[PDB]
Amino acid sequence: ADLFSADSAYTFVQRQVNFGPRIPGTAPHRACGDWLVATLRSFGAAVQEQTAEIKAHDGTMLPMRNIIASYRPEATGRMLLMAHWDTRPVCDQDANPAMHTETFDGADDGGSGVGVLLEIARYLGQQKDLGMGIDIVFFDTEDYGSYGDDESWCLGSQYWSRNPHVAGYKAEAGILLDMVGAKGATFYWEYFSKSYAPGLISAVWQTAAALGYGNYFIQADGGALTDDHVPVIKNLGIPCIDIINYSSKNEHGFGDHWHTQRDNMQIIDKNVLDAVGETVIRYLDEQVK
Ligand SMILES: [Zn+2]
Repeated sequence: ADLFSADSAYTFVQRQVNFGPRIPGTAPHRACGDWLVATLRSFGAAVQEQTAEIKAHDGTMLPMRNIIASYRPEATGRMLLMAHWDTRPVCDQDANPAMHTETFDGADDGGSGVGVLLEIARYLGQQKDLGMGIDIVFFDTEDYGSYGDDESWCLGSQYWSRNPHVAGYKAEAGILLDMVGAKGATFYWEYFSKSYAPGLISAVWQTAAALGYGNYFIQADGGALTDDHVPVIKNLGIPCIDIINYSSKNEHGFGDHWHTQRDNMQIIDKNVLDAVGETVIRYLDEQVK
């Protein structure tokens, strides 16, 4: 475990939570994005913002704000990293049905992904020369949908996959982190990831294995999850995988903190942040020399 600092990654999750819920349209969301952008620029990334007015399933007009951060943007060969940074406006799945109208921190559901990819970004800023381009993409408005309407989620990755920030954008492989910080998390093979990126899924999970993270990266089928990686595979043709906390043996599949007031800084395990983080950076190290 040489290249990735989980303490830094953990602090990055605390800092996002500090603004308050990153609910599209609200002030914290505005502030967090500025700080996201500033922070990425401070790590040497060329940071581009893609904003659009998008209407949600229930007619709310959201100020979508996708954040694209680039290293070596001239390079034709590119590695893609993804995470959603918005917070769902409600803990719809709280054990107490009175909480269903109220907000939660989303430290894992949103925070964790940005936090790891923030700490990767910093590591990138200290690389004298790089052989591939790297795009880190923070999608917005992934968690605003409703449950009976599967294409009301991932609106940010929808918009971006149909209208990338570069004409003919392409990347060799995509990695999406979603809820990678909860204590005791289980990362199984997401079906679409396994289907469209078999070499990618194996290469990552074998890296984890070699690094001794097989208590976290389980080499076995998980779920068929609609996530930000799916639109990217359909519309951009990029083979993507989703490192996401899901188990077929959970009450909700996701961990019990999901869309729950318990999704907060108290649920985050630095060791789980380290496993995902140190795996992805290591896989990224050999793939860009
Ligand atoms: Zn969510």
